[PDB]
Amino acid sequence: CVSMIGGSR
Amino acid sequence: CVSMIGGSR
Amino acid sequence: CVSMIGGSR
Amino acid sequence: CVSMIGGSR
Amino acid sequence: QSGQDSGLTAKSQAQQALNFIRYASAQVTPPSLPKLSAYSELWNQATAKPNS
Amino acid sequence: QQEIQQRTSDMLTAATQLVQDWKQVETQVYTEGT
Amino acid sequence: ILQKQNEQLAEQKYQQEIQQRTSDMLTAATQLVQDWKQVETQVYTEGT
Amino acid sequence: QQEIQQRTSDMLTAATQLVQDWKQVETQVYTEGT
Amino acid sequence: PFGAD
Amino acid sequence: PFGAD
Amino acid sequence: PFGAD
Amino acid sequence: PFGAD
Amino acid sequence: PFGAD
Amino acid sequence: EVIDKKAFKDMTRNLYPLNPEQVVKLKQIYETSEYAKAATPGTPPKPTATSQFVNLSPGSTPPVIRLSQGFVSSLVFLDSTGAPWPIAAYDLGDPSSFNIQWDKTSNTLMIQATKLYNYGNLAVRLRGLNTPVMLTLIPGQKAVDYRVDLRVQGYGPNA
Amino acid sequence: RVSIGGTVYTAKKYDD
Amino acid sequence: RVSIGGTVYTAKKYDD
Amino acid sequence: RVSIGGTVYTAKKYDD
Amino acid sequence: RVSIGGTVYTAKKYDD
Amino acid sequence: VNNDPAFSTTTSTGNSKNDFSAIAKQQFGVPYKSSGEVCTEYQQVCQTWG
Amino acid sequence: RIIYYIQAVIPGRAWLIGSNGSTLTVREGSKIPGYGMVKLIDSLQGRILTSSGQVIKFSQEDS
Amino acid sequence: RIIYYIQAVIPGRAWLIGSNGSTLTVREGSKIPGYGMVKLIDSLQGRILTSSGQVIKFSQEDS
Amino acid sequence: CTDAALAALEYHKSNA
Amino acid sequence: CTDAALAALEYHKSNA
Amino acid sequence: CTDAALAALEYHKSNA
Repeated sequence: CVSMIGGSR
Repeated sequence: CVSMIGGSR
Repeated sequence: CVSMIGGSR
Repeated sequence: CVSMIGGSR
Repeated sequence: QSGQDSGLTAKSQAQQALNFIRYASAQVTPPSLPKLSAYSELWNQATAKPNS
Repeated sequence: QQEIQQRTSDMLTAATQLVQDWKQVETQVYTEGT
Repeated sequence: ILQKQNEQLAEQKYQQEIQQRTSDMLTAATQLVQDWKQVETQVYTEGT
Repeated sequence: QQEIQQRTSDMLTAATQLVQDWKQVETQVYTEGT
Repeated sequence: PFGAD
Repeated sequence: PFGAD
Repeated sequence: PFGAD
Repeated sequence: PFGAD
Repeated sequence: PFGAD
Repeated sequence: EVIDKKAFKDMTRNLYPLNPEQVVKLKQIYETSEYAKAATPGTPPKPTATSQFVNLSPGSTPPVIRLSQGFVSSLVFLDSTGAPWPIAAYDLGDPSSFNIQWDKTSNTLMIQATKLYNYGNLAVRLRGLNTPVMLTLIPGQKAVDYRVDLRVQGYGPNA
Repeated sequence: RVSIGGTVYTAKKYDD
Repeated sequence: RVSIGGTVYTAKKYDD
Repeated sequence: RVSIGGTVYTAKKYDD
Repeated sequence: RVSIGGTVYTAKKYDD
Repeated sequence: VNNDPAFSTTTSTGNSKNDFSAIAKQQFGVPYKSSGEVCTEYQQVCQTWG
Repeated sequence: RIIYYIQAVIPGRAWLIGSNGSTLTVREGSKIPGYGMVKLIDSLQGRILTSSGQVIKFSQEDS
Repeated sequence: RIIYYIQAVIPGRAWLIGSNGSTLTVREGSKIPGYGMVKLIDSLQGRILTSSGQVIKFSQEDS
Repeated sequence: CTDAALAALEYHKSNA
Repeated sequence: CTDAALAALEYHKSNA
Repeated sequence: CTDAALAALEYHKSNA
């Protein structure tokens, strides 16, 4: 599910 | 990770 | 490193 | 280094 | 043969034939090639990379 | 304030040609021997 | 007075930036979705 | 005061001719024997 | 974008 | 750009 | 441009 | 421009 | 759109 | 006569306005810019030449190939004894992502990725197999398969 | 200096 | 005098 | 961060 | 007279 | 002079559909009465800009 | 020990050649036998720094 | 000792020929037997300064 | 040179 | 001549 | 004559 390219730390 | 040509003393 | 054509006394 | 045509007495 | 001087002339029968075939071909009147100035602006206009 | 948007203009008039040279991927060539 | 009016112009300003970013997003999003609907047919090669 | 810039213009029109005159490199010829 | 790349 | 080039 | 040319 | 030419 | 996907 | 002097100094400032110092520093600015240009961000994937065993039993998973943008991955097909297994034919899914060429007799297919990491799949009907060999191509991984020696489960015309 | 995450984290001042 | 990185450092005055 | 259905749920603040 | 360093160096006055 | 697109010597491929006119991307504006409507005629008092 | 020299280097991977003829390729973090673990790859200086404090350079006879 | 003379020199590398006929190419930092460690490349003067104070020039019969 | 780079990389690791 | 070059290269290798 | 030539020569040789 997790689209981690749109990551925010 | 480091782009050293993006480097500055 | 030195471009001595860019030299000057 | 000396260009004699560039001479002036 | 030494025909008229200072012009397109035939020195021989073969040269008379050659002169005539040039003549009927209208090779003495070549088509008009474009101008310097006009074609030139159109050139630098056409071959210029657009949007820059 | 205007120096900023002129800055950004010249940024994009560089960045668009960088991006277009990066989509360029040239196909391999083949040479078969005699 | 002058301060009041340029404050009001600034207040009115802060409504169209969203719509211009929205238009830029039309240019971006349609191009992505057009990229995405593209399917390219599989190619077959028969050996010698 | 006009003399200096008219001078620069004429000497530069000359100098462009000279630099073009040196930039030329006339390729050598090869002549075979009989 | 994470830092353990 | 580094000084140990 | 040096004087030991 | 010499004189011993 | 559910959370059990 | 000094008009000659300042006129000449001014023109040497105009026709050759790039000083010898300026020509070289513009040079250096050039290579720094186009080096940071050409410099691939992150580490590049490691170039490896590997070897996989291709199992075609039901339930087995298709073998994988790591590829990269503009680099050649050479897939050579061998049977159980490791002898060459020529290709009957091949079928690339989405060749808009992938360009494979193949000299029409050999047992090698050589593949370039055309868009960076979008992955696809490939069918390769070999000579003696009723069963085609199906291979999953993923580009942009942390390794690039310069070659892989895939050992098909069967026996080829070379024993 | 910029990383591959896109967030630009930079060193401040260091000489050698 | 300029190095390859683009940064310019120069000597002050030196005669030979 | 965004799911596949369309709804957007996002973690607040964390670091590693 | 001019040198090949690019800077003009001349004598003052000399005859013979 | 900076507001006119024809004077933008830069070959800008930006938003060409939002310019106010062919001669200005952004309008200067018009006089506006104190209440806040178009001050077409001087007879009604014109105070602000819009 | 076995001394290696740089064979080539770009941002990220660096290919190095040892005295035994072995050729390897490395990234930001990798295990080099004896050399430990590489801390930095200075491609424009042709320099590799690893945890053991020593520095990998291009060979004197090929740089 | 063995005497070399410059057979070519440009900004950076300098190609040097010896009295034994050996050919070498050097940079700013290069170990040169006898002379030691190269200090600078002077391509327009045809000059090479090395750490031992010795100055390497174009051969007198070659300049 | 290298000290700026190592401080940068440790700052990048510290702030993910 | 060479004095300027040496001072310059020292100033370059001293300032990163 | 050549006095001017050698004077300019030594003037160029003395000034780097």
